[PDB]
Formats: sequence, structure tokens, C-alpha cells
Amino acid sequence: LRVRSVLVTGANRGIGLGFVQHLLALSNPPEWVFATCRDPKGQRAQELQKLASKHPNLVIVPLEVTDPASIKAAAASVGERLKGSGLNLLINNAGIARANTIDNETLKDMSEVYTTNTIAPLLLSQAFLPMLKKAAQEGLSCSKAAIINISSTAGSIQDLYLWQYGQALSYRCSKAALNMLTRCQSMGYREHGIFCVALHPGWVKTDMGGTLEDKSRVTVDESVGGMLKVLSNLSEKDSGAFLNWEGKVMAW
Amino acid sequence: SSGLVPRGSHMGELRVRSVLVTGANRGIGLGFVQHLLALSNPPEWVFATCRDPKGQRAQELQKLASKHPNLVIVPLEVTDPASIKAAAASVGERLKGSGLNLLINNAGIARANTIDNETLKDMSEVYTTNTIAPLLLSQAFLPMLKKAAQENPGSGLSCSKAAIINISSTAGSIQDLYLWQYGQALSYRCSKAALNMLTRCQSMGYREHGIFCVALHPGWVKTDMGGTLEDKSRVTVDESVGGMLKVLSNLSEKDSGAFLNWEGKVMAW
Ligand SMILES: NC(=O)C1=CN([C@@H]2O[C@H](COP(=O)(O)OP(=O)(O)OC[C@H]3O[C@@H](n4cnc5c(N)ncnc54)[C@H](OP(=O)(O)O)[C@@H]3O)[C@@H](O)[C@H]2O)C=CC1
Ligand SMILES: NC(=O)C1=CN([C@@H]2O[C@H](COP(=O)(O)OP(=O)(O)OC[C@H]3O[C@@H](n4cnc5c(N)ncnc54)[C@H](OP(=O)(O)O)[C@@H]3O)[C@@H](O)[C@H]2O)C=CC1
Repeated sequence: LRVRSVLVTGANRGIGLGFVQHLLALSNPPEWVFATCRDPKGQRAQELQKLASKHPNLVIVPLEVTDPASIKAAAASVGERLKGSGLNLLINNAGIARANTIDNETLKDMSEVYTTNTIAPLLLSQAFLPMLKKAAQEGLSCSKAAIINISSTAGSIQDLYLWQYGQALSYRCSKAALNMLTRCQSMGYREHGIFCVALHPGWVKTDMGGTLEDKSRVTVDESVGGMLKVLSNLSEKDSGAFLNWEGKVMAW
Repeated sequence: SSGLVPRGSHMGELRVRSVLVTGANRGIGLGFVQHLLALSNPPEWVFATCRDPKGQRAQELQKLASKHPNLVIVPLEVTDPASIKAAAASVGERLKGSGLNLLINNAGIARANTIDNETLKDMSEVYTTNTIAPLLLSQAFLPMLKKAAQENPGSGLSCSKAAIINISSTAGSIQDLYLWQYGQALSYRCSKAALNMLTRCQSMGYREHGIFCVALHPGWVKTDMGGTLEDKSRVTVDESVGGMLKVLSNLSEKDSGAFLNWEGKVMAW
């Protein structure tokens, strides 16, 4: 696993911050790690800010993933830093979940969860397509040109992971639709030499994973150490797949 | 043959006192209405929802209605919670305390954009029509579905007792990705995979209530959505809906939350 440039959304806390830390700590670290976040001037951005003060490597980019203009500015801004060099790796990680029961689910929540979890990875892939294409041109591997969508087995229609812990229909629907988007990107972008894959990170001890004790749970470090290992072993025939942080096949 | 799938070919008993079909003025939805009316034991009420009920769109439905006193035409814009609300309240009043046995979420849209020109607006609109509206309609009809379940008490589940039918698509199958070469239509595919998800969740959360749920693929149907293309694989509305109704007539509680086609075959998610 050797990537010269990577962009991670939702990079200030939880799994996305884990990705940043691990990526900077790779045997051969990237030339550019772009870590996006909503409020680079907020307390929740500080851990990232300090990381950037120690690593000239790390570029904090402001990004509201549901706002097409914010997405546009973030893409101009990273494109100017890459000075026409490619983007090897896009990790769509930013996401939300809302704790609504099937009976309480609303149009608002169904819609907002979908636009953050599903539409935004599409928009961001479209906006960075030019840079991913460049990188492919400089089979299909994550070291070359890849889109990584962080999904969930909560969005597995077969498995319905963790049903007895939460219904979160807006979230499950959005994650199934993200597994479909991943398949579509895989087929649509294959001709550009761009790999796509969906990953389940596990039930991670983050703000989203919640407070519950369970020994199937994993730490941020175990989850992202896993996912990065998985990426480093992926080849063409896995493009469009849905794999977990241990590299296992998850049912759709 | 050489395949045989009796789940789809055998004419089981479908005994539904009341049904509501969304998107009932043309295409598959109109087929559902005509076939439901033509059942050996016809429903006491067939609610057919449409838009612009006295406009050109709804002409053939209005014709049908003049000839069938059991056909009730209901105005409904599925993307508008207020219109959903008013439709449920109206149907509830016509039912006079009786349950709704069968809710068919059929209304839907597809758009022709490719991956490069997919938009926020198109993704969001197709989702609200194809995925959120079946959810909201299910919530609004839940009291009446539950009343139908209570009318036929017990462990069993069937489409004659209390059922939600979501008309989905193997274009929404992540594994099969049907008709990819014909059209990418990401907004449509993502919404149908999410509808398969919704159906699954509904089967789980509504089972305790006695309500059956299932997603059906109607085939590639000769309608305005399916298009004009001459193809051996294509079915007519009569074939697709005659098939789907045989499928429903055969389902039991072991099948709740399945994804099936009009032939009764099990479809991959
Ligand atoms: N933790 C778990 O157990 C599991 C998580 N996942 C998936 O992992 C991914 C990361 O999850 P996790 O780290 O746990 O989640 P957290 O809630 O801990 O982190 C959410 C991250 O996403 C960002 N985000 C949310 N909405 C937006 C937005 N509109 N624009 C820009 N950023 C946004 C948040 O920013 P801010 O700090 O500004 O709020 C934050 O950086 C998510 O996609 C999640 O669905 C999947 C399975 C399990
Ligand atoms: N035909 C095919 O090959 C396939 C179809 N399907 C599914 O079958 C279902 C019916 O498809 P089909 O008959 O072919 O489609 P049509 O385009 O022929 O008919 C669409 C129907 O849905 C109604 N509708 C659309 N949007 C709304 C809305 N916002 N509010 C209320 N009604 C709305 C339309 O009403 P109006 O007349 O007012 O526009 C019309 O009654 C769809 O869910 C479709 O996805 C799945 C696989 C294949």
C-alpha cells in the first residue's frame, strides 16, 4: 500500500481521524493527505489541527459534503495543491445515523440521511473524477486510483446487522443504496482505470457506534489498520464488492 | 419448460376484502386495478390512487369506475405528506372501521441520466418518490393494516390477511444490476435497493402485528417506464400482473421480507 495522495471526508473524529493518523504513519507515507471537515475552526477540529502542525504532509480542507458549492471549492482547492498531479485515493467516510424507529421515520430524516450517506459520495466522486482519472493514467488497485465508500452491514439487506439494537431505517436504507452506488461506480468508472469498493469497518467504538459493551466491537485502530490492510490486497475482480475490515465478503 | 415455479404458476386463493394500489391510472398500477376487479371473489373495495383524477391522465380509470361500484378513486401525490395524510383519512372513512388487507406501493419514477450527469435534485427526487413515499404510505395505512390483521387473528401471515407489497426492480439488485447496458439510472437503482431494504425492515418490525411484507420485481414490462424496445424478455402488463397476483396468492409467513419476481422466483438482493 503506497499512495502518493489520499482524501478522507469526516476526518476530524472517529474512523475518519483514524484513517488520517494511520495514513501519515505508513511505511511510505503519502505526499499529500487531505483531511476534510465541516468546521476547521471548531473544537472538534483541534486534534486534526495539531496533527497538521506536525505534518506538512496533512492539508485540512473545509467541506460540507451535502453542499454542491462546498464540494466544488474543496475540489478546486485540492486540485491547486496537487498542481495537476492525481488523487490516488478518495475515502468517503463522513456519515450520519438517526435513532428513529420505523414508526417515527420522517421525510426529513430519510432525506437528510440519504443525501449525506449516499448522494454526497456520488457528488464527491464526480467532483474528484478528473483527479482520480489523472492518477490512473500516471488493472485496478487502491495504490493506483480508487474510491473507498465506508458502508455498514447495517445496510446489508440479507443480514440486517444489529437490528435488535436499532432500527435506523433512514441509515440502513442509505447504506444499502451506498452499496448499490459502489457497484454502479465500479461499472461506470472501470473504463477510467478506477477501482471502487465498499467497506464495513465493524462496530467501532466511536460516537456513532455508541456506548454499548460487546466483545465483537473493535477500536478505531483495529478497524482502520484492517481496512488499510484490505485495500493493499485488492485487485480488479473485487471492484464493486462489499468487504469488512478483516477482508471478508459481506452479503448485500 | 424445463423450469417450473409453482409459487408463480399455481392459482392460489387470494381473498382480499380491501386493497389500495398507488399509481393506478396507467402502466402496472392500472393492471393491478383491472386484475383485482376481475378476481373470482372481488374485493369489496379497490382503492385506486391517482393524480389529477378528473384530468386526461385518469380517463381510463374513471371509465372503469363508472362500471365497478367497488372501485374507489383516491387523489394522491405520493411525495406530499399532507396528500398522504388526506388519502389515508379518506380511505379510513370509506372503510367504516374495517381493515385494509392489501397495500400495493406501485407508484414510481425513473430518470435517464448517466453517472456523470446524475444530480442532487434527481437523486433526491427519485428517492423520495420510490423509497420514502412507500415508507410514509405504510406508516399512514398501518392502523388499517393492523385492523385487518386483528380481524384474522393468529400466527399466520398472508396477502389475504394484511400485507404490504412493494413493487421494486432487479435493476435495484446489487448483485444482478439488471439492464445496466440499457441504462445506468443510478438514482432509480439506488432507490430500488433502498426499497428492498425498507421491505426487509418492514417485514421484521411489522411481523408482531400480523402484517406480511414482500418486494416484487414485475419483470421488464411494456409500459411508458419500461419503454418501446422489442425484446423476448418483455412481458405485457397482463402477464406481469397476472403473474404477481398468483405469486401473492401463494405466499405464507415464511416468505415475509423476500424479494420475488412475477414468476415466483427468488431474486438476489
Ligand atoms: N462506528 C461504527 O460502529 C460504524 C460506522 N460506520 C460508518 O463509518 C463512517 C464513519 O463513522 P464514525 O466515525 O463512527 O461516525 P462519527 O459520527 O463518529 O463521525 C461522523 C464524521 O462524519 C462527519 N460528517 C457528518 N455529516 C457531515 C457533513 N454533512 N459534511 C461533512 N462531514 C460530515 C462528522 O463531522 P462533524 O465532526 O463535523 O460532525 C464526523 O467527522 C460513517 O459512514 C459510518 O456510517 C459503519 C459501521 C459501523
Ligand atoms: N415497467 C417496467 O419494466 C418496470 C417497472 N417497475 C416498477 O413498477 C412500478 C410501476 O411502473 P410502470 O407502470 O412501468 O411505470 P409508469 O411510468 O408507466 O407509471 C408510473 C405510475 O406512477 C405514478 N406516479 C409517479 N410519480 C408519482 C407521484 N409523485 N405521485 C403519485 N403518483 C406518481 C404515475 O402517475 P402519473 O400518471 O400521474 O404520472 C403512474 O400512475 C414502478 O415502481 C416501477 O419502478 C420495476 C421494474 C420494471
